[PDB]
Amino acid sequence: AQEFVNSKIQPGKVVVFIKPTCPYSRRAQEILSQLPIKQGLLEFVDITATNHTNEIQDYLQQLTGARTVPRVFIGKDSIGGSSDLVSLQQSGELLTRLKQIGALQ
Ligand SMILES: N[C@@H](CCC(=O)N[C@@H](CS)C(=O)NCC(=O)O)C(=O)O
Repeated sequence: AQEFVNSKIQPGKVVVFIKPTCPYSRRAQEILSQLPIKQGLLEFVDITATNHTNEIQDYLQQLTGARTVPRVFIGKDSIGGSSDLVSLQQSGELLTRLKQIGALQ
């Protein structure tokens, strides 16, 4: 799983890796769902509807370090899992990461 995630994560683009089954990944879908992100800039990547599930997480691991669900990526910069994203949203550092790249409206 190399060109898989690398082809989706790009500067000024938000992408979330989830597993439709664990409520934590859903939390990431629930929050960023309320974020005024540009057009098709925000997405939700179900590493299950593509097979090689372990290959992507195995890649998320080497790409970032943790293989937990979810796995968000503001631009090519990873922010962490779900508990990581929220910590940033309430802190406001999140929208900032979106601002420096212009991922928001
Ligand atoms: N709370 C974690 C995410 C929670 C999570 O994803 N836990 C389980 C699924 S809910 C996990 O990732 N398991 C990885 C596996 O099953 O291999 C974080 O924010 O990093």
